[PDB]
Amino acid sequence: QKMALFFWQHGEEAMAKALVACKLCKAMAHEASENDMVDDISQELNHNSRDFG
Amino acid sequence: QLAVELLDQSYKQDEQLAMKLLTYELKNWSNATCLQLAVAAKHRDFIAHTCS
Repeated sequence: QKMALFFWQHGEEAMAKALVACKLCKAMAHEASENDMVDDISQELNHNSRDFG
Repeated sequence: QLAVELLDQSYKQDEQLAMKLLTYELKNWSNATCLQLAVAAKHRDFIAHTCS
């Protein structure tokens, strides 16, 4: 996510990048919590969903 | 609170050795584990943590 916030500052279509990253993030969270693999991963990645959100 | 923060820091460092910490048989403490002593203590936040 440190790389991702960097790459959001450079290049165009920034409003699009914020929304699509928010889509791909939170969906990847809750689908990974179907497997509930080391939940630590899931709530920090929803944390990134509110960050991009 | 010290128990909760120590489990938290154990989980921040390594989840696996935190598991070895919780399931451990405490030879001095009547051969019981941390879980049984915690549920004896009725301490809700310890059990409510992600690791346990």
